[PDB]
Amino acid sequence: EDPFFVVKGEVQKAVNTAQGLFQRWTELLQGPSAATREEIDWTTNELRNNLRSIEWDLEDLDETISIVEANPRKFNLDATELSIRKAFITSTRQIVRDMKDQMSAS
Repeated sequence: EDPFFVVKGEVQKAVNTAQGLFQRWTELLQGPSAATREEIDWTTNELRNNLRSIEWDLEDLDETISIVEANPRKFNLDATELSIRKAFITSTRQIVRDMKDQMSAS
């Protein structure tokens, strides 16, 4: 019943959908022979919505950990577990970054 895992679940699902939108976005980069202007607009829009949503959730998770980080045991949470949680944020942010970087590079 730890809120962390609920948000983590939501973030992972969002990431999964972003993977699909990214793949499609990539295909649309082929030009007018494989994409209409509306397809690129909506596809870009939804992809961006998902990435933004992911970053805000991660932001929330970071801020939460920042609080407990000082006194782990007080909340019945081990420092190792906190390390692992921070790692999920890092790994997720990397996936997001790579997608945003390529979109910016295109």
